[PDB]
Amino acid sequence: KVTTVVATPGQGPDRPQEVSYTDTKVIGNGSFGVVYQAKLCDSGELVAIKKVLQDKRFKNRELQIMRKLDHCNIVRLRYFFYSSKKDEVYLNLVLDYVPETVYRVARHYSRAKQTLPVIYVKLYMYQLFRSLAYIHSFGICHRDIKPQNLLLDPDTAVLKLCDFGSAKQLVRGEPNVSYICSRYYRAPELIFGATDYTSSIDVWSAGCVLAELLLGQPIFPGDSGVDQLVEIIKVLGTPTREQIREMNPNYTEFKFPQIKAHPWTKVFRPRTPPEAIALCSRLLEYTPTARLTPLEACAHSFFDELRDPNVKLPNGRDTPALFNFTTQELSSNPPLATILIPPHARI
Amino acid sequence: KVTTVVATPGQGPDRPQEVSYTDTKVIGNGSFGVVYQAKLCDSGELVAIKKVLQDKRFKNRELQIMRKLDHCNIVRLRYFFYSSGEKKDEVYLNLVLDYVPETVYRVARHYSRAKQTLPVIYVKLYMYQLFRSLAYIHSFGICHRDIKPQNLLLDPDTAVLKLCDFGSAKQLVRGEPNVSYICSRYYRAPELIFGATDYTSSIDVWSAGCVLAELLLGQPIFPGDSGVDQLVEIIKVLGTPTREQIREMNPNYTEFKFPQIKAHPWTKVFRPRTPPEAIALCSRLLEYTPTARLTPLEACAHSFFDELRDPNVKLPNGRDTPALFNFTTQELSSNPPLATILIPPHAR
Amino acid sequence: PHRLLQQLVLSGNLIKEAVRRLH
Amino acid sequence: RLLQQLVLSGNLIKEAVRRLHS
Ligand SMILES: O=c1[nH]cc(Br)c2sc(-c3ccncc3)cc12
Ligand SMILES: O=c1[nH]cc(Br)c2sc(-c3ccncc3)cc12
Repeated sequence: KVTTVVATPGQGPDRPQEVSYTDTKVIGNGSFGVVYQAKLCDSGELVAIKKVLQDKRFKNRELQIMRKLDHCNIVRLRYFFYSSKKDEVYLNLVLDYVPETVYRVARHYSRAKQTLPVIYVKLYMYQLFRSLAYIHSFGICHRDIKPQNLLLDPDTAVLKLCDFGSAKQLVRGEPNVSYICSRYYRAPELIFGATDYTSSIDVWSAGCVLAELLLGQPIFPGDSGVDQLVEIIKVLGTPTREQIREMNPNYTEFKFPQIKAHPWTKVFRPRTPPEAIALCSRLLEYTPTARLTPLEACAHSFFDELRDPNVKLPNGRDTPALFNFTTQELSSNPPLATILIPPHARI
Repeated sequence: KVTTVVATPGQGPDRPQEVSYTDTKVIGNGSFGVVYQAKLCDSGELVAIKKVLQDKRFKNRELQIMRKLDHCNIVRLRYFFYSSGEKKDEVYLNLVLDYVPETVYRVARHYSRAKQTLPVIYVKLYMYQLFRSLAYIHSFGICHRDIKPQNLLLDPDTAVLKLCDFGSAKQLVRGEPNVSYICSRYYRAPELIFGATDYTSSIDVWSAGCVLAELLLGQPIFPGDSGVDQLVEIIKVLGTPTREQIREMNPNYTEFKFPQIKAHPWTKVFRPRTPPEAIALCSRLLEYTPTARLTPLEACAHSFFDELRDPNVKLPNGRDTPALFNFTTQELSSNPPLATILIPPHAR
Repeated sequence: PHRLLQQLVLSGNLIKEAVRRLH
Repeated sequence: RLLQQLVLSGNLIKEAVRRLHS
């Protein structure tokens, strides 16, 4: 069937127009709603359509958030439209289709008993940090960073952050739910019940993604909420009283047995690039303010190879765009631009 | 007992001048000559007088290099003067340097004898200052050619480091051959062992890397019993080089076939409690490919040194850190964008 | 550990209990 | 003397590996 709807450009306009699409197939289904894949008639371009049930007397956070964003490492909202039980309204987010995920790529290497090539680890993580620098600059926190939410174009190695259904614009003083983020990637302050956390929970989750890419498996595979901390404590040891206060000021534990951190160099396999372990240690900190900012993470020595004029993908292809920074993306530390953008990148 | 000489100031006028000193005591001997300690009558300040046999009509390289240099991390030349033995044409050159009581070598050995690893804060501080002094000399095309712990002077109170012994130093000119048998064996870059004469100042960065590793291990990383054995020790860690790396080290050397050894993982070279940022830095210094090594300024900007950029940092002795961020434009010449990392907010 | 985690956070026993579960 | 000869003859690496496996 060819479906024709009236839809508003994501950016916008925003003046509604007719959009036609076909080859509709279900690719996802959960308690969030359904995701379809489809083909736009004018373009032949593939799209994913995320159908969600909407309270028609309230506004969608994910829509409002998605409308603000325009970045080469974020899934683009092309259109949105309303459907569809009688008085039931559905919101439909029309997104660019991206066929692979960092999850499925890493799992292929994992099942083959081998590690993802270092160059890809640099590429994917760097593009992830860029997307985070961008969304954080509006005060938006993603709140669900994990490999399944990192889309990959298998040929060009472009990464796009997706699934803003947990995302929120964080306002200081105004509390936020603590049971958030997938368990393996959940920052310790959340486990401790923090409601006054910051965007730096995304950096923790990005650290977990990094460590996972290095190990071939999740660094903190908790069987539950409490076990998630057990897992964290096996690597980082117990937090100090000053780290507890930094994570959640409203939490007090007067007596507990203190455990020393396990050395980072033993967490990872012997062959693991020391610079990856160095980066990881600056992301997986108990103290939220001690974690690197995404921009800081981008400027780290570990991504030096990406700033090299002669760099290439293992498939011979040139790497995707890495240096097209905007004032918005650089706003947390504008001077950094001269390190992030190498001499050979400038027009 | 006052000794008085006509000496020429190290920097500035060039107009000679009478200089008086007292309390002359021997602090060092060797084939190089002799170093004395002495006290300036004019201000009480302690000086080291390096006496070297020097043949006119010839330029002393060390002297000419030392006259160019004014830097907080380099031993300062206050005066120079010539003196004669008594055996006709027996002339000595005397370099009057600022006296500095300790060395990185003696501090490290103190910790090693007490069965302690040098505290990481001191490792950050010593190395940072070394790289800063390397960035400075390299900006004039000067290559030290003898970086090693015995050549890094230390004020134990302030933790100020000063590079000394420019007796192997040379202003490098691209195109002009330099001698290969240079540097102390343990700190000698692999391109030198491979006989290269077209090397650059990145040989000092290799040597710096050997000093880093030594501070982490409590002993030299590459302790060869000879020149050939020196490469063996390097191979035990780096493995054999690739054909491409060989060409980068010395393009006038070829070896068609040799048996491959693999690199030993960096995380196993050091003990488990070694900070991973330290290992990471090390792996970027101890590379076969000379151009692949960090520049001294890039080294200063490495995350291993972030603690030094924290407004709250203190020496274990309670004192503030020495001057770390007072970079001149000369110092930043090779790479201005790095000022963003190198000069922290609180120091502008 | 949902009601368990809640109890643990409210009672001030989280680290104590996590440490116990370590061994 | 010996290093010098191995450099010139192009036998350095070969000889170093051999010494390591002694
Ligand atoms: O936001 C989302 N929540 C759940 C699923 Br399942 C998917 S699948 C998807 C996608 C797939 C391919 N290209 C673009 C987006 C987005 C989302
Ligand atoms: O250049 C040098 N070659 C050999 C020795 Br031994 C020394 S000892 C020294 C020094 C000692 C204390 N303060 C300043 C300089 C310099 C030198």
